Amino acid sequence: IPDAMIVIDGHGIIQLFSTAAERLFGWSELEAIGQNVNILMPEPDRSRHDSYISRYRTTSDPHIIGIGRIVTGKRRDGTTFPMHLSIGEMQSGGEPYFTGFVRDLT
Amino acid sequence: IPDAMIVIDGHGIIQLFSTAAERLFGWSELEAIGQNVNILMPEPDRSRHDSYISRYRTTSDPHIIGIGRIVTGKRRDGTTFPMHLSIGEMQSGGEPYFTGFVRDLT
Amino acid sequence: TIPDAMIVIDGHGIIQLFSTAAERLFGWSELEAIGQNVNILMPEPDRSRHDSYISRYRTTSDPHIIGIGRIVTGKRRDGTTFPMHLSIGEMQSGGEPYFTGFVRDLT
Amino acid sequence: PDAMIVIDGHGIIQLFSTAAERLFGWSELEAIGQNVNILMPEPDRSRHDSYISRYRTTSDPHIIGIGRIVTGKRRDGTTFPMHLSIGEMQSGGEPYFTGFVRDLT
Ligand code: HEM
Ligand code: HEM
Ligand code: HEM
Ligand code: HEM
Ligand SMILES: [Cl-]
Ligand SMILES: [Cl-]
Ligand code: NA
Repeated sequence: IPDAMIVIDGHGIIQLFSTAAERLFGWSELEAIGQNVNILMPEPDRSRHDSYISRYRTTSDPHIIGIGRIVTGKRRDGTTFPMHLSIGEMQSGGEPYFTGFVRDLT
Repeated sequence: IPDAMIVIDGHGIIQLFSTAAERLFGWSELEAIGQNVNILMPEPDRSRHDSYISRYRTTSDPHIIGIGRIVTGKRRDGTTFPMHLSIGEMQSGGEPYFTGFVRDLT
Repeated sequence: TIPDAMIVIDGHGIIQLFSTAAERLFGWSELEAIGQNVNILMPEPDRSRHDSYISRYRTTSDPHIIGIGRIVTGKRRDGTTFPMHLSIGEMQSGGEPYFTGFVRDLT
Repeated sequence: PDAMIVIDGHGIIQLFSTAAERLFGWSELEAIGQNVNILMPEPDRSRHDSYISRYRTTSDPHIIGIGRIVTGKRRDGTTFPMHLSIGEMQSGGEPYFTGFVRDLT
């Protein structure tokens, strides 16, 4: 049943990668944790994603947080697929984390 | 940064339940989803938790969101344990969800 | 009456207890506040001097705020400040002094 | 984390810490507004009001600043040994008493 869930820290590093995220993206949770979230997308988003997070931390002007967007994901096997993305922010131990929920559109 | 994560909707219904949550509380994600998150807690919190959610949706005045709190959790086998909670708020598909990080303090 | 935001420190300003209402007011959970100096809860230069306030009190026994209370400026985890009324008590446990603080948010 | 209770100076519970709830079995909301004498067996239970009143008149302490091992009572009625430390503080010209409870079990 459930959609894929990914948590990142304030610098884009994967901290949690749900069971449905493993099935969808192909990475095991252990492989995904400690990698930049930018591994889960094609170019050009892959190269720009660090700047997207940094721009948000500086300005607190959201573009997908609380808004959602249809984007293209990339699996461990290199294939791409359309997906809808919802993102949230929270604080834990005084530091920011971002929660993403991924609906596989295919 | 704890590995146990739970996501609820705006009525306290479990939407996602991470593998570490499963081990800690003793409920599988498949069983957990669709149940109120209050199954994971002892009284008196159990019977009041819906009112805490509704109160927050009314006031927007967090008691735990962005602050954190040590509370008592209850496992499926009825045993209780100290845990720290970090809760965040997010929106997906136009509705609120709450993201909870659970740190077992046993 | 008395406030529900209560803080207990030892004789060196280290937080020992941090009540639920104090967590909400200051934005720190007890897990992180306990073991830190109470001076984390105040702006400068009070923060840098608060240890001296306590230690000089323990040597002189001349109270300023104890038993009287005072409106002071507090500071939250997120760095925002706010006026607050502070009531302080002193007690002994196991031959060591502790101080009990009750905080009223005046925002 | 240790059990703390604050009374007014008729013995009514004002604050009841999380460790206090775990120890005595009363929720904070239940405890607040009850006389602290609920937390002890007889004969102390029936006499505790007089002890506070006697302190307020005489200012002669017996446990304040001194401490004592006494017997406490849980909500479920069971008794247990505990060490108590008590302090006084004022606000509004009215005393409040702060109690720290060590469960000796
Ligand atoms: C895997 C496919 C993903 C793609 C293609 C993607 C793409 C993008 C894009 C295009 C933006 C900038 C939006 C704009 O400027 O219009 C952005 C921002 C951001 N993304 Fe992602 N992202 C993906 C996954 C994630 C995940 C899983 C998370 C968190 C777990 C995340 C966190 C963020 C954050 C925190 C921002 C800054 C906040 C904002 O601008 O609203 N991203 N992303
Ligand atoms: C399982 C053990 C849990 C316990 C004992 C518990 C207890 C509480 C308490 C006591 C409050 C109110 C604070 C107060 O009135 O002083 C509260 C509020 C709330 N809880 Fe929980 N909770 C638990 C788990 C969760 C989880 C896992 C989530 C979300 C995934 C959650 C979501 C919320 C929300 C949204 C509020 C209101 C927001 C706020 O006041 O900051 N709870 N909870
Ligand atoms: C967080 C905001 C606080 C501020 C801005 C603050 C400020 C001060 C100041 C300015 C003094 C010296 C008073 C003077 O000499 O005129 C003082 C003394 C003192 N404070 Fe604090 N304080 C704070 C919190 C606390 C808390 C929560 C406690 C105890 C739980 C505490 C315990 C003491 C003690 C024991 C003294 C010396 C006793 C006395 O002067 O009567 N303080 N504080
Ligand atoms: C729950 C178990 C408790 C027991 C068995 C107990 C027992 C006693 C006894 C025997 C005395 C008289 C001392 C004497 O005459 O030698 C006394 C006095 C007193 N108690 Fe308690 N007490 C308990 C809890 C508390 C708590 C939790 C507080 C405050 C938060 C408190 C506040 C006082 C005060 C203010 C006095 C008078 C002050 C003094 O004589 O030092 N008591 N108590
Ligand atoms: Cl003592
Ligand atoms: Cl002792
Ligand atoms: Na009550």
